[PDB]
Amino acid sequence: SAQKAPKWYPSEDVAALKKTRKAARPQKLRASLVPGTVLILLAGRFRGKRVVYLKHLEDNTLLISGPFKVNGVPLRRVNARYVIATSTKVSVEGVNVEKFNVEYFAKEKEIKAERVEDQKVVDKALIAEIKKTPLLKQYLSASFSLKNGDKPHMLKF
Amino acid sequence: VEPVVVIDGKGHLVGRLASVVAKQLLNGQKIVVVRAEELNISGEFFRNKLKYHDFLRKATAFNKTRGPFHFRAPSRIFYKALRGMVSHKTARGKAALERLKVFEGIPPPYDKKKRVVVPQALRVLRLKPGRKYTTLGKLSTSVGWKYEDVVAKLEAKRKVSSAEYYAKKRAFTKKVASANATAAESDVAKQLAALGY
Amino acid sequence: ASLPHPKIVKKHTKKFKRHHSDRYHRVAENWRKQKGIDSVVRRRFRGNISQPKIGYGSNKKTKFLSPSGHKTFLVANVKDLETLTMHTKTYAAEIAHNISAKNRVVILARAKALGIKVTNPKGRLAL
Amino acid sequence: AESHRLYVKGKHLSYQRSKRVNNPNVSLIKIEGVATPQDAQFYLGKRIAYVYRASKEVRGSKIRVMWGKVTRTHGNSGVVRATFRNNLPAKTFGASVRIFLYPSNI
RNA sequence: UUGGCGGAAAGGCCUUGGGUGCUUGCUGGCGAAUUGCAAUGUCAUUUUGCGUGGGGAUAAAUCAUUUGUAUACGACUUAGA
RNA sequence: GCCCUGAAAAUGGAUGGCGCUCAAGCGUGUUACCUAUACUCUACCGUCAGGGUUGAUAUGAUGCCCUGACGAGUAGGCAGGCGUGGAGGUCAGUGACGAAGCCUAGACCGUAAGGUCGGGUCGAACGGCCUCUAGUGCAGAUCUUGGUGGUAGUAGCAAAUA
RNA sequence: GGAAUACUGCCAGCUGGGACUGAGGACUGCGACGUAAGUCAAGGAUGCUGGCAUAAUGGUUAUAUGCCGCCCGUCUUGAAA
RNA sequence: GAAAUUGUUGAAAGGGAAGGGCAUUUGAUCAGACAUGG
Repeated sequence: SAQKAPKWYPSEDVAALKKTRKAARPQKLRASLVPGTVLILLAGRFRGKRVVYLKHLEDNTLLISGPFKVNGVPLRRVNARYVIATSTKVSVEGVNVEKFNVEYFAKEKEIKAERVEDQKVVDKALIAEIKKTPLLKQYLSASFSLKNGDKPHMLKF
Repeated sequence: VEPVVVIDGKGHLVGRLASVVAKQLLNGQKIVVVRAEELNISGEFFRNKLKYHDFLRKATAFNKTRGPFHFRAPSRIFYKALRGMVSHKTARGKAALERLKVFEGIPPPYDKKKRVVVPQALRVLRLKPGRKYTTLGKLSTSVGWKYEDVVAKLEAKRKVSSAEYYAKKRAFTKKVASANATAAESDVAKQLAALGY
Repeated sequence: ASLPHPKIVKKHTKKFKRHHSDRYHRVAENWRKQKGIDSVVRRRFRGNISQPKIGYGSNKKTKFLSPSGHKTFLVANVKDLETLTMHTKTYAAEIAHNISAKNRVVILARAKALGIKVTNPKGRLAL
Repeated sequence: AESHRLYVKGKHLSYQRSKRVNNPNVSLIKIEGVATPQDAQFYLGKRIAYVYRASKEVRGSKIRVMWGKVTRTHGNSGVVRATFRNNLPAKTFGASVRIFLYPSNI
């Protein structure tokens, strides 16, 4: 033989884990994140866009809108840590918004007629409330960017 | 925070200016120093002419052509100072100096480019009053710089052109600040003022 | 196709080449420890070649494992191949260099049959 | 919007180092506009990228990125310590670098 | 396109007149999604070759030979349609 | 007290260099900051120590397992291993359908000595494990023998009339 | 005469940002919160989501860049000499 | 049919030696993957 056979050999029994003691407790957002707050998206597909916070979905995410007929962003998930939350803010009393959860966004190309409809539902009330304050609508459609001699660490937003 | 920085050499102290400039390069800042002839050294003329001569007697004993080189012109006198503060024999050092230009007088492109000053190297901010000092040009011309008078003649001709230029400019900003008077107190004026502007 | 095992950490992947092996042909890369009296390497001055010491030893839990997760086993034939029958997630087989091409198809056959992983198939292989 | 920038300008100054020994595992960045360690505490954790060109296209681009993060402050004047997923080339000592605004905890 | 001005490396600057694109100075009508919660999404200017269509121009230097104001050898100075 | 005089040497030169004058100099004080193979917590290697466990209970009792501490090293001592020629025993071991050998900024294992594989070349033998044995491991000795370089197309190939 | 504040010190007072680590692998221990069944951050990480295919990633190698590195062997108090 | 040393081909580097160490850029090369209804 080419190699003398080993005298032990392990066991191919793959063991089970010890009862792990980690337990998911809810995530409390930071104070500046109240629903209706104008957000700045700092990353991804709609970075730079100014956008309206709506709902803290159960998978930690922030329901966003923008809204669509204002700047192009649809109802959309967005992570809190890639967002600047401004001081400016619209109301959201007259926006239903309960039908939207994780499963609403569940990956079950096309563009569902339910999604396009819900958009116009939710958006209608927002553009309604947005339009009272002058130049707010304008603002929301302009994109955010740093200028020469901006210092994020001091600017207020 | 800028493409290229043009520094009006006058009123600066050589070594203090050299140290701040030589650091800009190692950070990527493209530097171009001008009017190196009106550059200052603390300590009056005789000492620095004595010091320069103390540098002037050093050379390879068997072949002066290879021992220390003594560049006389003010622009290169300062360039001596700077390079001594950069690790130039290394590639990184080479590249840093390759971000720098030093000029006696202000020759073309920069002739219409705003020069800036370095306070921490500005003599009048750094020197104690009553202390004697030196004018680099007067020094260099006393150790073999053949062109103090040429740069002098040109600079006069240059400052004359600049004079009429600034006069033109001063006349237009007038119109702008005299055609503002109307818009000075409109609604949008008070509108702007509310937010700081 | 193999047991759990923690991420293999290798600690010092580089060779340890005998000092000046890179200086004179006559001196082999094969590690050899300097004995010399003033020697910088022996005296461990900053800037020189590191010498193999025991602190570099591999994790017992991952020691002797290849990327696949098995320890390899030198196989000469089917009898040898067959020792790894119960230990299919633990060991891999390596067909000896001197094993003839035709025999290599037979060991190769029997391994697939038994599910033993082979490290050097495409061995003495036509096409 | 001639401006599109959502990052703060930066410069790669050095590796961590003593007088005569360096540590390529840590990098020192000057952040544009930061002047004190109390300011530089704002950028702690933010993402850095060093962006460079190449000849070989990979995913259809000749533009490449080295990602890393701000980890702590350095010295007394806003300079900051950073570690990247790999380690910045050192050829880049003087090159530009990008400090982003995420993770925001604004 | 009408006038000027700039030689320190001017190689840029002022100026006349219209033409054309935009114009967020202001008021409307549309579009944006599904790039799926960040990762990869502005293309910069160097060179060098080739592909076209227009304008344009139609040489020298070296070896060899020759001189001796030159020359160790190269080199240098001559001359040859 | 600081400053000045007293204060003269041979290549050109040294507060380390630049350079510095309400210092970037001298005396004193207060904060902040940079950084060692040291200190603190943690993973892993090893060494030492203490302890648990073959009660029927498959494959390691010189074994599995738990815990704590420790790690500089010439001359030098001991230990555990790596490799070589030959010997007894055993894999009814590899092999002309390719042994041994050689080449290979190809691959894998070992902290290392080393081991293993692929490809190329090759052509008659050779290996693993348990033991036995020694004419058993080289970079040096103005070491031995042989082979080969730079020097170098170089010194030179000019006495004796042509 | 009534205070406040600084300085110093204690709190088994509350809390924001950043960093490195996640060894272990059924249960067994000491606890905590609950009237409770139960639950927990209590003898070592889990959950959710996404990304990678002639690709992410890692190994080696060549080069470049930053810092660093004198020739071994030897006798010697002392060798790069 | 080894090495020293050599020709050719190919890639690369080279401002008074070359070679080494830690690190990464770029280039070349090499990997481990393996199984899920048609």
